[PDB]
Amino acid sequence: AFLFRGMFKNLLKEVRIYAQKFIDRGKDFNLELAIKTRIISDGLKYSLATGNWGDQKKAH
Amino acid sequence: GAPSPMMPNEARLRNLTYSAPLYVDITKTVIKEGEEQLQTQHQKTFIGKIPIMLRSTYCL
Amino acid sequence: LRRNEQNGAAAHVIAEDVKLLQFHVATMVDNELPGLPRAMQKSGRPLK
DNA sequence: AAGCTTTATTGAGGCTTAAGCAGTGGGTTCAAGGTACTA
DNA sequence: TAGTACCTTTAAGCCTCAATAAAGCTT
RNA sequence: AGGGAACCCACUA
Repeated sequence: AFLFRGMFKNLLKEVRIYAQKFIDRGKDFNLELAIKTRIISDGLKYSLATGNWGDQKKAH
Repeated sequence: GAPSPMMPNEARLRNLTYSAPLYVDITKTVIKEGEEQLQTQHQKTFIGKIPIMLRSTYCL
Repeated sequence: LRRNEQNGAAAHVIAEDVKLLQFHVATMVDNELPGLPRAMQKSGRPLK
């Protein structure tokens, strides 16, 4: 759950970044295409595979 | 692209990650100046794969 | 830095590029200076 | 006169450097996704 | 118009500040 | 007739 809080926060961050980039252009966004499903997937997979409990860029 | 029920032994042999898909509901409401709201239902959007602990409730 | 000197630029730009050159030389010699970022690669592992 | 002013001691804060030897073995990730642009 | 190549943990030392005090300069 | 590095973990005396 400690992992998943950060990764769901990053999912919502990338959804807001995508949708912000697609409303500054005055368009509509595809929400099913807005979700970066690999944030939760490879984040959980990385932390369970390596054992480092965090993100890839903060291994130390 | 066809989903099949992955057994843990097949995950061990084929070097797969024994993970289950996570689906969430998002309701999109659009508020526009001088306009009403529209509530659109994206039911069960994929947002990632949760690794499953063996012999837990959502193990096979 | 040499290009920004020959294609002459601001003193602020040259100051920042001298600062980056100083950081790069110093981290090529020592990558453990406190109060300073580590010279990490794109993957995040610090350089030796 | 008693005030003024200058060069040698103290006390606390900041920086730096160190933290056993020799072996196996495995596991992961490095090197990664947007792009700007063509024949 | 689809597609491929490129852009970006603590423990002991040393050093260096602020703060003082006889002692000579100037009332 | 011999093309890996780094880190992590577990272990041995």
